[PDB]
Amino acid sequence: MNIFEMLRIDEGLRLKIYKDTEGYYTIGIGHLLTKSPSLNAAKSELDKAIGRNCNGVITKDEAEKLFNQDVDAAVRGILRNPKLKPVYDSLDAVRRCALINMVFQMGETGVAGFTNSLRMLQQKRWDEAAVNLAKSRWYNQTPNRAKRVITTFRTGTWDAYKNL
Repeated sequence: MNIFEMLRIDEGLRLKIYKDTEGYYTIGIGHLLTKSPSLNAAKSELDKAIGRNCNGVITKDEAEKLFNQDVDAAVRGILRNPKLKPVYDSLDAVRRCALINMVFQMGETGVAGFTNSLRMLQQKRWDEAAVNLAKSRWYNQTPNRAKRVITTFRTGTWDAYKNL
């Protein structure tokens, strides 16, 4: 299993504009288009992103290209972030995937706000960090996905996804 397969399980694939769990306009593999309420603002961002008139719809290929960009940007974002980089560098390969997943869902800024949990991961206190991570709006709002990520940090294995 790898970061791409992981995220593909968590976000799904939709070729028509849709609303995400938070009500925002998204497309493809969890690609946020805008937090704006206008479907029109969404269709415009979409065409801007693809470089064609899409009329709210995209192909598989297009969805996958956006996905490649997004994963790349998530990684680069962690690497440039002074709060995130040290954590990432201290992690093994599987747990690295768990941090990337959080950044992709919630943005650099959002994850960087998990100060205490970040500290526990850095210290390799797996059980403690898992319990701390769960005390968040993130966990309460998307519990099944949060649990999968949390178990990934807890165990350092892909068990939570070997099901799926």
